[PDB]
Amino acid sequence: MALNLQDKQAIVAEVSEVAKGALSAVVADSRGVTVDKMTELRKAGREAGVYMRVVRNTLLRRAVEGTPFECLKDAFVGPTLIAYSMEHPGAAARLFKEFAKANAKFEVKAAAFEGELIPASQIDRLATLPT
Amino acid sequence: MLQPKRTKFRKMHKGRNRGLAQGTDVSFGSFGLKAVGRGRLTARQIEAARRAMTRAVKRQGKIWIRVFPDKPITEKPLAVRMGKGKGNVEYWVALIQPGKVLYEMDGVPEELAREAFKLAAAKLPIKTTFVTKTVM
Amino acid sequence: MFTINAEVRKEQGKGASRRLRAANKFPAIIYGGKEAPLAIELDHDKVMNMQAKAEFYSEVLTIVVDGKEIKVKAQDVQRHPYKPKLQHIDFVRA
Amino acid sequence: MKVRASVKKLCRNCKIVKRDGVIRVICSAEPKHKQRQG
Amino acid sequence: PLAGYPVVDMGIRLHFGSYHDVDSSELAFKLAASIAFKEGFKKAKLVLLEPIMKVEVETPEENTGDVIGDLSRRRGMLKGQESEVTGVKIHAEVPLSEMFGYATQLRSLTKGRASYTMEFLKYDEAPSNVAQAVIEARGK
Amino acid sequence: AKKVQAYVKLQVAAGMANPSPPVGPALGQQGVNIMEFCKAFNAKTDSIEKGLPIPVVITVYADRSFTFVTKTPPAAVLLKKAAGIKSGSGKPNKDKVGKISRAQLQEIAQTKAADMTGADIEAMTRSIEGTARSMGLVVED
RNA sequence: AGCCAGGAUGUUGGCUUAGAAGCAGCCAUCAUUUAAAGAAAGCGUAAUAGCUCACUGGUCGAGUCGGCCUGCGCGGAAGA
Ligand SMILES: [Mg+2]
Ligand SMILES: [Mg+2]
Ligand SMILES: [Mg+2]
Ligand SMILES: [Mg+2]
Ligand SMILES: [Zn+2]
Repeated sequence: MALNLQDKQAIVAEVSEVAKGALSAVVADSRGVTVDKMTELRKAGREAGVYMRVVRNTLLRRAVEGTPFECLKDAFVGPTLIAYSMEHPGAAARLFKEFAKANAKFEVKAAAFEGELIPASQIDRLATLPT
Repeated sequence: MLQPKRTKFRKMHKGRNRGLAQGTDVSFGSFGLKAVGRGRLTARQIEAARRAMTRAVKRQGKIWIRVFPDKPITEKPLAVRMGKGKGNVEYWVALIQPGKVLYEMDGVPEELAREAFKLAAAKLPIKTTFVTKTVM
Repeated sequence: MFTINAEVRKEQGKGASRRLRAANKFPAIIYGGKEAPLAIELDHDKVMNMQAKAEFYSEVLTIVVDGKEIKVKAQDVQRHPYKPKLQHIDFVRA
Repeated sequence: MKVRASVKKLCRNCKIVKRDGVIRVICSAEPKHKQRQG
Repeated sequence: PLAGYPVVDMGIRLHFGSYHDVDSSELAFKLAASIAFKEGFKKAKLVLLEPIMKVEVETPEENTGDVIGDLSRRRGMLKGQESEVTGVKIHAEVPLSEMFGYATQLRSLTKGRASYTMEFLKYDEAPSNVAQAVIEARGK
Repeated sequence: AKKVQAYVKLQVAAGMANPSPPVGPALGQQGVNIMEFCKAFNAKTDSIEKGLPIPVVITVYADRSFTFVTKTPPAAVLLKKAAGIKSGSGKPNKDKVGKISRAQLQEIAQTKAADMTGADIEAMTRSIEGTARSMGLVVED
């Protein structure tokens, strides 16, 4: 029911959590299991939290309208099924790790765990300091 | 079959069926079956439509028959010449004019009432339409 | 608050009313109050699409006739017997 | 088929067609829903 | 007691009675026993158990649905699911008035490549209009 | 290889292992025999459902073996054992539909938080609570 | 409109509990697990399987979807 104002509000509400936390996620719709994917996504939500944006509104123009306030590189259309795993607890949280692991298992593909980050240029994960 | 319990006179003149109807409004129930056409409805037809509505809609709900036969129609026997008195009464008919509400119903959803009245109208000779109450 | 546009009728009678209803207008009247009744003609399709609502009959209506609005309320409505068409609407002032 | 004088879509898979002027009902679900004349 | 057929599970208990303690004729007491049994049945209004036997059928694993559907169109119940290496074994409970010529129907629906055996399991209630027909054919 | 691969709901809930004779012979699709009837459920079907409702997933595998993560303690078992009256739907509104109690819900939340969890352990706890209340009637709790 | 996918692991339902089957009868029961769970569609509905009521996300670039009133038409419409 993505009406004009309803879709505008939903895009803003989805961008709010993503901008408040770490990078979001994506789950294309190619292949899922009856319980292997259902329980896997259930555990992904349990670890990530109750505010992950599993819904998909990643149309090109919709993103250019709502998401494109800052970091316009994410405004590019994610032409596939989208499910975002919010990650409040630090950068690239356990939800991000779960998406990275499920990129090659328990789902069709995680879109390489593309996400969105404020730097938008550090291809490496949040491991800048070796220590 | 509907019929007057008692009648002042056995036979009645044929008369005409001119004019529009006076029972034009949905009064008792919520929905109603208005008449778009004109003609006679015998007690058999009225009763057949009543079976139709009652069986179509659930047993729940209230049905009013806004029309009563109260008109003795006669037929001469077969193989009988003309004259020799008027024919004896055979059936009773309610004269209908455009706008007369025949049946009303209440306690039922819109679509189920529409279906029941469609099934009822399939049993009647005249054109009929579906109407609902209106404020005032 | 429903607003209707009406024009004062020129001819009144059976034939004139039939001509109005064929011409897609229809007659109506505004009586009551301290002045004499006013016979008007109304746009039938607009009046129907407006009066389908139940609030048309409890709310106060404003009929703009020859430039001046009249605050009125629908007292009675003559409906066509077997068609969705209104034949006449009575308006008591205020 | 059915040549009834009143032909209706008897299920979701029926389609109304107007071949040769005649109004037919053609069904890709099961063949009993084939009708001939409007 | 009903329609010339026997009974199971009844248990009798002579609790009271009267007599004279000189000559309690057994033959004369048999009339009392018969009348007591008749009044007892009349007050019981008990019903009939048809003969339902257990049928065990081995069939290929392609006509399983067809054979159990036939057994279900028949007023019969099923018991136990099994899958043989070379087929499937179904078990069912069916009346005796019914399944007359069941072998030919089984062969028809399984290409004559299925077998069945019978062992006459304990009975069950069955609504049949013939139970009263057989007894009311002779009036009262 | 494939988990179960044949979901035939003609298997007894808890109770005796492989209760096919009561379950019915209208479920011959599954390859359940004397080998897979009590391969694991015989020794792992006492600490989960002891006289309490718990449907069991066979999890038969095409790798010439039967092995998988079996279902955790059932909600139909926990809420039934902690309610006393296991009644429910069928007579949901006209009579008792079994007791749905915060005690049973909390027991399920605390015990079944290992495997059978959805969007959270507490989420599956609320699942069991809904399964208890949705039967048609709930006790004061 | 057309082309890429999803419907359970509390749930043989707590069940007319010998289930009547994650879509017989059934009560009604989001069941958080959501691009979704209705405890109900053709399938096998007595059962999985693979298409899948529904519904959505993606694909593609301008009309789209249906109801009401009315004008003229079509079928219904076979005889010596
Ligand atoms: Mg005149
Ligand atoms: Mg015609
Ligand atoms: Mg013609
Ligand atoms: Mg002909
Ligand atoms: Zn069809």
